[PDB]
Amino acid sequence: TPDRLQQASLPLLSNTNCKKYWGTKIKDAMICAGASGVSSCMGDSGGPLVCKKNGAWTLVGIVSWGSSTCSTSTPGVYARVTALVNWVQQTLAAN
Amino acid sequence: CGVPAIQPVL
Amino acid sequence: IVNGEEAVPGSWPWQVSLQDKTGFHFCGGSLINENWVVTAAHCGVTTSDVVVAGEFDQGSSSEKIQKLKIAKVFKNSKYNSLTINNDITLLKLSTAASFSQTVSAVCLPSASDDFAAGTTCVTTGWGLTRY
Ligand SMILES: *[B-](O)(O)[C@H](Cc1cccc2ccccc12)NC(C)=O
Repeated sequence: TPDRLQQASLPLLSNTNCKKYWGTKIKDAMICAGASGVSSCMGDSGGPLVCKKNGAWTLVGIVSWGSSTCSTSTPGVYARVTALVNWVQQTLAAN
Repeated sequence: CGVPAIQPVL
Repeated sequence: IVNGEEAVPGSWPWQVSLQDKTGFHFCGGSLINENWVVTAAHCGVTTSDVVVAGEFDQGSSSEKIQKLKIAKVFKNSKYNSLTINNDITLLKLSTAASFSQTVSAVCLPSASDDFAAGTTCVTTGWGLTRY
């Protein structure tokens, strides 16, 4: 793995368009990005996929899974935070 | 939140 | 990240590194406040692992980083390891992070937020650059 922190811009895809690559493995709590010449890879898991919204960086996805070879032409799969934020809120409130 | 003190350069 | 570029040091202040007791980086994570880190459930974090904040160059000895201990691991009960669905785990720090210019929180979206296909976003990390 690299010593210094890396970054990469990449486009979000629709789950329909993403299913063309992954078929039924693409679930509702997942969001795809990439297939643009860059790819998240082993060691990146758990990290952020952030999008700027109204001037602030917001957590849209969590690095989750993808191509076993980290192919830069296949979409990477991230946990869709929008589908999990209510659980995050409940957990923080109770603990 | 979401506004770094050191701006990212993309 | 394959085909990425080196970040401006300190420009992604919420990015943390999950390292085992051996000092080996195995996953990334994001600070959502001074006491909680969000990461992936498949990372398999235990309380013996450490959260490292404020780090840029993992090979450097002169960075003022914060090595934070983990009090608890909250694996989303809906996580399905067979399908990798609902892949999220929250980490409660036993020692709160000290926010500074290089350590701060990322925002969480509202459950109804819309992020359109074609939108360019950013992903960061210390994963493999070549596979
Ligand atoms: B993780 O544990 O570092 C890993 C990340 C991963 C692996 C291979 C391809 C990827 C593409 C896109 C996003 C993440 C990727 N996860 C797993 C399940 O090994």
